Amino acid sequence: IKPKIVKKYTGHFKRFDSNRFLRVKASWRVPRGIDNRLRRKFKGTNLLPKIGYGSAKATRNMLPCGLYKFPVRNTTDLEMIMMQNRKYAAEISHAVSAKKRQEIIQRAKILNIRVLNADARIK
Amino acid sequence: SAPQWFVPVKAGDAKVPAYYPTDDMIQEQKKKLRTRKGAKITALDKPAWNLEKLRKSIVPGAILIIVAGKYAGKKVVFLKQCIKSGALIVTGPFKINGVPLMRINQRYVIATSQKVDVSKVDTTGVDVKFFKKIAIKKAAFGKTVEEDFAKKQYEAKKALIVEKQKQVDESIVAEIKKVPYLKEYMASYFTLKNGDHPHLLKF
Amino acid sequence: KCRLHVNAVFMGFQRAQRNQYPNVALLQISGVNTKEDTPFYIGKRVAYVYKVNVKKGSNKPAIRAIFGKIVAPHGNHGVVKARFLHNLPPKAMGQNLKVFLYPSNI
Amino acid sequence: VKYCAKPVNVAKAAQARGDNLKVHFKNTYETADAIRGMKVARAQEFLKNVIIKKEIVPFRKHNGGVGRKAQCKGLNCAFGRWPVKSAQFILKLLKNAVDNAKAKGLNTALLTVSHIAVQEARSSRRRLYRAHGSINSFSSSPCHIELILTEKEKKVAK
RNA sequence: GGAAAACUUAAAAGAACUUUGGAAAAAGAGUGAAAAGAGCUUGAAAGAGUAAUAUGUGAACGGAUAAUUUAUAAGAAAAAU
RNA sequence: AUAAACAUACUUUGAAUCGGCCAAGUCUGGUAAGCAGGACUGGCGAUGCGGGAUGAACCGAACGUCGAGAUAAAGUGCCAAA
RNA sequence: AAAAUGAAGACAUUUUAACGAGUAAGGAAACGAAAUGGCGUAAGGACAACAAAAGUAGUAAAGAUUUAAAGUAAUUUAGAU
Repeated sequence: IKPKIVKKYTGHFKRFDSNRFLRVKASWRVPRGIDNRLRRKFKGTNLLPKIGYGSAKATRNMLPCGLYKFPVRNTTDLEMIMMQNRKYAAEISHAVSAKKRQEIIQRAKILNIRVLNADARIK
Repeated sequence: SAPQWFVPVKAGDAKVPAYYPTDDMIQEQKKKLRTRKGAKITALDKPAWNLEKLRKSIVPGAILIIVAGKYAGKKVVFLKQCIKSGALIVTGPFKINGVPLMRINQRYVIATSQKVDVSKVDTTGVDVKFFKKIAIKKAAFGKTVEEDFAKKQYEAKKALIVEKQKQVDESIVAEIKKVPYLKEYMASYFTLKNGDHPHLLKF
Repeated sequence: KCRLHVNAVFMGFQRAQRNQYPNVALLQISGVNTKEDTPFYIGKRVAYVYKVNVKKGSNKPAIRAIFGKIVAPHGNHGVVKARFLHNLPPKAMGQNLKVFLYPSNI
Repeated sequence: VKYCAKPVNVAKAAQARGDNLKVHFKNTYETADAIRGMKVARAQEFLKNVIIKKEIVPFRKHNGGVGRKAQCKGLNCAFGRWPVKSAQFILKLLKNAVDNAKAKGLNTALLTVSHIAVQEARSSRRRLYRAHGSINSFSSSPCHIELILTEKEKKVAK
């Protein structure tokens, strides 16, 4: 069972005038200038993030697997979603060592919990 | 007992919590993926609820040009409609066309006015049982490999039943030769020569 | 072997003077000259059969297609609108399509 | 300073490099550009002919104000010069890298200049006394030159 | 009147003998957990060099839509009576 | 007669602003001005989009992300959908 | 906005309807049916394997270069070097 995750825009909302200059980063900042080509929404360049682009509520923050993300740091965090293994999927944090990962990965098999980092920090 | 959300699994000599049931009291369950029930099989003489409504231009014994599929442009003779599926049971008599006895959907054919008529065709067989018996099935998923020769040996074992069911076509060829120029018209293909526009052609 | 299609020219997309909507593609079917002869063609499958040169070390075919239908007439000259599964590339403008004879109603 | 690229096989390669060499970078980058690929037997002969001004070194990229020359026919370039000090510095690496190959035990008749790259070093600044009581800079353009000679054998691809 | 300038390593064990070279240096060799090699903790950006890939008629870059190429990526259960 | 319950009446505190410009089945000074100064109203300012080839004001019409349809100004020899 | 339900579910609940352009400017924090909703940097007081060894870290931290995923967006998460 998986509802079709529908996206109203699959691109990135890059900052205006970030394709010419390097001091202007590619993170969105709405232009406040009076003569700006974009805040007036001129034709051809009228791409701004407006709340209408927001994706469906039912399938918001849902990974393509159909399961939401739940980060775990130790084996005892897995028990927090052992009842909801059909809704949440464990994702071992990036600081957990390569020894504690084999404890979490093996325990996630016992409780039958999908793990998104099953091939991370392998030998 | 076990909650509805719990499915115990075995552990391969690894650390387990204090509350997890051990392996000696755990039985494995087979993962189940198929839930929808299949198609109920009913009598061979009752038409399905899901039956196409034939066009008024299609009557048994007509000659249908086929405009799509493997046999594109060939002219066939329509015997009767397969009730269990709604697809037409046509036969482009193999002694003339080379078109075997098959099923085809009613939207891939064009009904010409040349009605071969022919009663007493003796279609006592050629129900849905025959068509499912000669269809070349696949090799499934676990049946070893059997690459290539499985389908080659499939066709050879189905050759006899196909030939036996050619008693349908012995009678029809008799009245194909009756009408002059009807053997030549059937044997050849169908082509749209220069100057024949589809919206103007009438059959 | 035989011909079972009439070659329709990909004129372009349904546009305006300074716009373009590539969801709908216009065709000038050969032999159709008025909008009153289009009632026949509304529904018949249309395919954009093209050819791609491929290397011998690949699996993809050298002949592909993009199938679509004819949905409505357009103008009084018999031009039609065709909606495809994937919008036709603008490299096909002026090329020839195929207008099949199924789903037939004759 | 490390080498830009590592040899495919270290048993078939000889290396030589120079750090902070005092020679113009815009001149050596074009001399090292011509001899990239040619056999070490011919690259030594070509560099002997640029010195005596019988072969040209086409300035493909840095060609502003460079006059036209008669030996630049066929190279797709209308400019070319004969840098003598830049050739003499590369010629002392090809002799170093060749004599490193003899130590290993390679065959000098097959060596080719597979990789040769020129970098930008740290310049040394001077003073140039200008008009109106102003002082400008007078800085060199030293460069690091690397070099890898690999034995050439007929490749196989089944 | 009036600034700039912190950091090798746990420890100098700060290469030590050969070949090329006028010398600096380079290639082997070796120390060290690791060159971290004295310009020495990791080491971005502007500017460059090498390799791989791709494109072209008086600007370049961006956006919508497809095509081609490359990459990511979806399963082990199973019918009727 | 018609409209009006997210109607009606407000209270307290406070920001920005008082360089304006255009249109006209209008006016005054001027020979006249893309000049100077006004009365009623709509706009540009603060505003994109379709049309006038281009245009701050003209005509249509004011904008969350889209899909399908009939439309408005205006057009249907080619560039350009008809 | 109005109804319904409401001790904790969860996605800031459920149903119906109307609406959404905008420079100057305003809408501080808390307020269960929330009197706008949030992201990020640094520091301080707490919380962070609840059966007496209780967040991560030499089985590789912070940082740097990229690749993928989530979010409309500020940005977050993860893989590799």
